[PDB]
Amino acid sequence: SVLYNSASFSTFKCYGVSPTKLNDLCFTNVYADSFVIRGDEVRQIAPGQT
Amino acid sequence: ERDISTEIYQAGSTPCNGVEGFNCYFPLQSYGFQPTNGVGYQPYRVVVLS
Repeated sequence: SVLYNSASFSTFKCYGVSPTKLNDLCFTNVYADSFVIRGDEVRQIAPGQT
Repeated sequence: ERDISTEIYQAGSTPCNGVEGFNCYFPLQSYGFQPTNGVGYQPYRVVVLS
């Protein structure tokens, strides 16, 4: 929640789970998939694209 | 209660209305249903008698 209103990222969105609800919500496991792509390929990484 | 407010949903990082930045979508959207859709997407003239 401290990185949402930081205004230091180009694209900071959350699908399914609201970004204003992860401040006190428990999670079983959290994964991190770091990768570098192009500029127009950011919209491709979304639940419901091809 | 009737609400016809045409403001901006203020709940993201950058404060909306005062400035325009990020997470400031338009609340009043436009539907757009078409005859080639499913059964659950067809409109229904709901009439409530109070």
